[PDB]
Amino acid sequence: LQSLQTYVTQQLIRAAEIRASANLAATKMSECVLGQSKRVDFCGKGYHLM
Amino acid sequence: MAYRFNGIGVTQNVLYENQKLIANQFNSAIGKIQDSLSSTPSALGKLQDVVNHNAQALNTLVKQLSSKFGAISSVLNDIFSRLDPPEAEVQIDRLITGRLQSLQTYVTQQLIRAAEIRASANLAATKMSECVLGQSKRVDFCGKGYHLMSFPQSAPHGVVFLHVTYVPAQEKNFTTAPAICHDGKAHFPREGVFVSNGTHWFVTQRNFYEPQIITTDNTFVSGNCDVVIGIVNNTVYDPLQPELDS
Amino acid sequence: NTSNQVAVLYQGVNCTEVPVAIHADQLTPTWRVYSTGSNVFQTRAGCLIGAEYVNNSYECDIPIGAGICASYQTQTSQSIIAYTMSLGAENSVAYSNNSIAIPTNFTISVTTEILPVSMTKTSVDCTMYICGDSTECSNLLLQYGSFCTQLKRALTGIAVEQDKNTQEVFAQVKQIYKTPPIKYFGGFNFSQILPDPSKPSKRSPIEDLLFNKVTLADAGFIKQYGDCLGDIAARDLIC
Amino acid sequence: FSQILPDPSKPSKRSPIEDLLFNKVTLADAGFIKQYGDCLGDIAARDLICAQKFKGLTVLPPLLTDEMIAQYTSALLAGTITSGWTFGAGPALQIPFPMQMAYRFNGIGVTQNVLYENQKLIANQFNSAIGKIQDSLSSTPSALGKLQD
Amino acid sequence: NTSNQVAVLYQGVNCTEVPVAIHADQLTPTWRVYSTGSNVFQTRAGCLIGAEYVNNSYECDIPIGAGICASYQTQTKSHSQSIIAYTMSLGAENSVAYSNNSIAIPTNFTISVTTEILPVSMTKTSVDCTMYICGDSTECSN
Amino acid sequence: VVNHNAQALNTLVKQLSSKFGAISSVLNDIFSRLDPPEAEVQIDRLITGR
Ligand SMILES: *[C@@H]1O[C@H](CO)[C@@H](O[C@@H]2O[C@H](CO)[C@@H](O)[C@H](O)[C@H]2NC(C)=O)[C@H](O)[C@H]1NC(C)=O
Ligand SMILES: *[C@@H]1O[C@H](CO)[C@@H](O[C@@H]2O[C@H](CO)[C@@H](O)[C@H](O)[C@H]2NC(C)=O)[C@H](O)[C@H]1NC(C)=O
Ligand SMILES: *[C@@H]1O[C@H](CO)[C@@H](O[C@@H]2O[C@H](CO)[C@@H](O)[C@H](O)[C@H]2NC(C)=O)[C@H](O)[C@H]1NC(C)=O
Ligand SMILES: *[C@@H]1O[C@H](CO)[C@@H](O[C@@H]2O[C@H](CO)[C@@H](O)[C@H](O)[C@H]2NC(C)=O)[C@H](O)[C@H]1NC(C)=O
Ligand SMILES: *[C@@H]1O[C@H](CO)[C@@H](O)[C@H](O)[C@H]1NC(C)=O
Ligand SMILES: *[C@@H]1O[C@H](CO)[C@@H](O)[C@H](O)[C@H]1NC(C)=O
Ligand SMILES: *[C@@H]1O[C@H](CO)[C@@H](O)[C@H](O)[C@H]1NC(C)=O
Ligand SMILES: *[C@@H]1O[C@H](CO)[C@@H](O)[C@H](O)[C@H]1NC(C)=O
Ligand SMILES: *[C@@H]1O[C@H](CO)[C@@H](O)[C@H](O)[C@H]1NC(C)=O
Ligand SMILES: *[C@@H]1O[C@H](CO)[C@@H](O)[C@H](O)[C@H]1NC(C)=O
Ligand SMILES: *[C@@H]1O[C@H](CO)[C@@H](O)[C@H](O)[C@H]1NC(C)=O
Ligand SMILES: *[C@@H]1O[C@H](CO)[C@@H](O)[C@H](O)[C@H]1NC(C)=O
Ligand SMILES: *[C@@H]1O[C@H](CO)[C@@H](O)[C@H](O)[C@H]1NC(C)=O
Ligand SMILES: *[C@@H]1O[C@H](CO)[C@@H](O)[C@H](O)[C@H]1NC(C)=O
Repeated sequence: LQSLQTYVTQQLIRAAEIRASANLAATKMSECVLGQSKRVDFCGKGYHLM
Repeated sequence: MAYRFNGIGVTQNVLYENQKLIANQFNSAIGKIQDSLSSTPSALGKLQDVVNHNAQALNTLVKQLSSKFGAISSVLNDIFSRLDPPEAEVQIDRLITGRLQSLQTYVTQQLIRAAEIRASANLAATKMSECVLGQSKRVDFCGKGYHLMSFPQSAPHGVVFLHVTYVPAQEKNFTTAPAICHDGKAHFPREGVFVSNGTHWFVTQRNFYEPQIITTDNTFVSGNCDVVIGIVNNTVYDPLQPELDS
Repeated sequence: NTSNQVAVLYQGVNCTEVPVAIHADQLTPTWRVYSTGSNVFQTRAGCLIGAEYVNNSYECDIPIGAGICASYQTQTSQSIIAYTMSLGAENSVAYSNNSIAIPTNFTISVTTEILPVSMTKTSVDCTMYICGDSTECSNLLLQYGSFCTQLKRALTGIAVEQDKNTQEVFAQVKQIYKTPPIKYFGGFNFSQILPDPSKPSKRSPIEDLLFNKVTLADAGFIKQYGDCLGDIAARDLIC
Repeated sequence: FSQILPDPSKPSKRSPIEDLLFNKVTLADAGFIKQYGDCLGDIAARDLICAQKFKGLTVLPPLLTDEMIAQYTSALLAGTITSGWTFGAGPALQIPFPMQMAYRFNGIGVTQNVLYENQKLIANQFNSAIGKIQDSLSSTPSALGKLQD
Repeated sequence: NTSNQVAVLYQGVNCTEVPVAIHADQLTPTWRVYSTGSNVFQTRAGCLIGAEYVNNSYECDIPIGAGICASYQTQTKSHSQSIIAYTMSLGAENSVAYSNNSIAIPTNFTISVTTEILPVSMTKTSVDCTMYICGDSTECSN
Repeated sequence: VVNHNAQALNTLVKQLSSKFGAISSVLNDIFSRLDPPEAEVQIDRLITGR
């Protein structure tokens, strides 16, 4: 029983991190595509075109 | 309202000529929110679950109390009254270890859930600070389409935002050219693009049809009529000519 | 609450093997009709029994796997249906060398978004939950160390952060303003969001409609001792 | 733009760069699932993918298959190349490419008269960059470390 | 570092049974006389003993629940500094006279500087299992 | 950040003093007093507790 529970706990933590990345990617889909962005070096290096 | 429009490309003169047709549309749009909220039973689901979890796990913990954990009985008084010390400690240790281990699971799950809610609240704080106390050009960050204004409202353990947005509706075809040619020189438009209905040529804004007559007061000069591709010859008007003929 | 039909999915098995299960055979699940097949389907996730396949595509409601969804609609007087997902409506764009398109008239819309901001606070008592007013249980418990010393801190962390969240979200302005006594604004109409003086409480119609659409848990704590002794002898979960 | 648009000749409508991206990354096994009758015979290629299925640990296929992912992601490239950014708000509006690029330069404080004066110079540069990127994804496999972990 | 007086809070009680809320009639006389309720106050979160209720308003220091707070003051009496509890106040009440044909414009400006602080990393640590679990006993090693 | 962790490192030392219901906290006394056949009934509690 113990050797099961520990495993589950680890999974939960990892889940959070992955979401913390995916929720970032969505924003980069809707601010550096579908439009131009003036935030400095948010996408690429130097000024941004496409 | 005019200054709000000015930030997304629409010229200041549009609003002052269409005031009533905007006021009525805004009132009609506000009038639908009650029905929109009342239509779907899952309008507030994102809040409801937040309660249910914390109103459920606790219950399970109480139901946890019935396990005997490999002892001979569940209630604690029976072990004390029915048996003798030299092994009663051996009997008790199982129950104490089981319950002390059970409580930690609840503690850890509460930590993780609070850790998630902290991030959600931080995102809500950014939305409140950026999209009701100014204006944002980040596309799709606040609402769908372009952004004008927002209004907040409170609710049990949460907030609801109302966003106001501006959307073009009806569109028309046109034939265009990149630059214009005259007397060996080439003219470019300061803002907007050249639009021709098949008979003449005009300039216009990028988001609302409003023709004007081409002059030297809204274009400028660069290069020469040789390099650009697709250029078309035409005429150019000068405002000082009909005034200097006197 | 609506119907009584069911469908079964066997996970990741070639359901030619499924007929092995037999009602009279030594086995706990021994259902008859779903073991055999009158209309069966095969998916990369397993085998589906009880469903009827249809080629017409709809925006699907409940998921199964491998891009297959099930739904309940009046086909022919009605039975459950499974189908492949529909990506969405399609269009086309008339690209050209020297053609443009521009708008001529505008419309205004309003949209709604919802966000949670905090969670309910809680507290536990270490000794009562583990001994239940036993006498020497406390003596036997005092030896094991300091779990009861640190659980309280672990919970107090959340109990103190849950108020910092709300204090930070709603306090971006210091002063307190108020609307002018006259509600004229050149044509618009804000009577649905401003607070209503006639209500005995300082609230607004949208907030009032919101408050009654969520079932908050029991609370009030005005008086608690001896409540479940009298007319609440039918014990409620809270006490 | 022939190096990032789908090729109808390919069996499953995958862009050439996507083939290199899939083949560089290695999965746990050639197939996502090992069905009940697949592992009856102890072929040497049978790894831990199905040996642990006897202990109640299972994996499940995801909801959206890769083909639907490709169909979604081709739509964005189709939209951006032919309509600019305006299709992220309402009805789509067509507009020729060069004026879109002119708008892009005007966005960052360079008067558009530059673009129309050097158009043929820009293309010969741009096409050189894309053709390089493939080599940059074949020199070393250290670029895609994260997707392995 | 300042004084010695304290205040006691009982949670979720009609403390009209304060001798019964805690069976102090079997405890020390000091808690017995602190249970007499010299001057009690009632809040939605319970009741408070050892402080006086005031009709003023201030921003508060020590949170207590249900929008009440408590602090330590000296100006209430002639000198005899004591603990008080009061309802928290949000801030100054101000209004702007709206009018449909008049605006305001600034004439003079100023420059300010402000500070922000952020943690970037925590310290690094490591633990050994075998040495800590028993500490040099071969029987544990087995 | 400097404070909390330090405290979280001190308490782990103090838990080394609790007896966990065994005969004695010191690990050498059990092997210097009891016999090999029966010390295993006691060592298990300490091992699990730590
Ligand atoms: C844009 O189109 C709208 C239609 O959405 C038109 O609004 C008309 O407004 C008048 C006065 O309120 C109504 O009597 C008409 O019935 C509306 N038209 C329709 C089709 O219902 C109008 O052509 C344009 N309005 C603006 C503000 O640009
Ligand atoms: C104006 O342009 C639009 C968009 O380019 C045209 O809309 C479609 O154009 C395609 C061209 O292949 C036709 O097949 C469709 O029938 C058109 N309509 C729709 C609803 O898709 C439009 O035809 C052009 N002209 C007008 C008067 O709108
Ligand atoms: C502002 O709008 C609200 C709602 O659209 C108006 O209030 C409604 O007025 C109608 C009369 O036409 C009544 O039948 C409803 O019962 C009212 N509802 C509510 C919630 O008040 C209000 O009259 C409008 N204000 C102005 C100045 O026109
Ligand atoms: C704007 O306000 C500043 C205050 O910081 C004024 O600056 C002071 O002006 C007085 C009046 O001559 C001087 O004696 C001070 O030395 C100035 N500096 C400071 C730091 O006080 C400034 O004059 C104001 N603007 C105008 C146009 O008068
Ligand atoms: C183009 O607009 C001019 C404006 O005066 C008008 O005279 C002409 O008839 C229009 N031609 C077409 C084809 O719309
Ligand atoms: C446009 O007019 C100019 C006269 O300045 C002429 O040189 C040029 O060839 C003309 N172009 C076309 C396409 O007729
Ligand atoms: C259950 O179904 C009946 C009729 O089909 C309906 O009136 C009722 O509202 C349904 N239950 C709920 C909770 O909606
Ligand atoms: C499943 O069984 C059918 C026969 O019923 C057979 O034709 C097919 O190849 C089998 N597939 C797998 C993956 O076992
Ligand atoms: C659905 O399409 C398949 C493939 O064309 C066909 O065999 C089947 O008969 C269709 N379903 C119906 C109900 O016609
Ligand atoms: C667009 O112009 C190019 C050359 O500039 C030509 O090859 C192509 O056929 C033209 N297409 C249309 C639709 O005019
Ligand atoms: C307990 O306090 C509440 C506070 O409002 C009061 O209404 C109630 O009457 C009190 N109970 C008793 C038994 O006095
Ligand atoms: C304090 O306020 C309460 C509530 O209005 C009032 O009953 C009481 O008389 C006030 N005390 C003084 C000294 O004014
Ligand atoms: C300017 O007008 C506001 C009302 O709009 C008023 O409160 C203020 O006192 C006026 N300024 C001065 C210097 O009186
Ligand atoms: C400004 O408000 C006054 C007060 O109601 C009103 O009489 C006047 O008509 C308003 N101005 C305009 C332009 O409507």
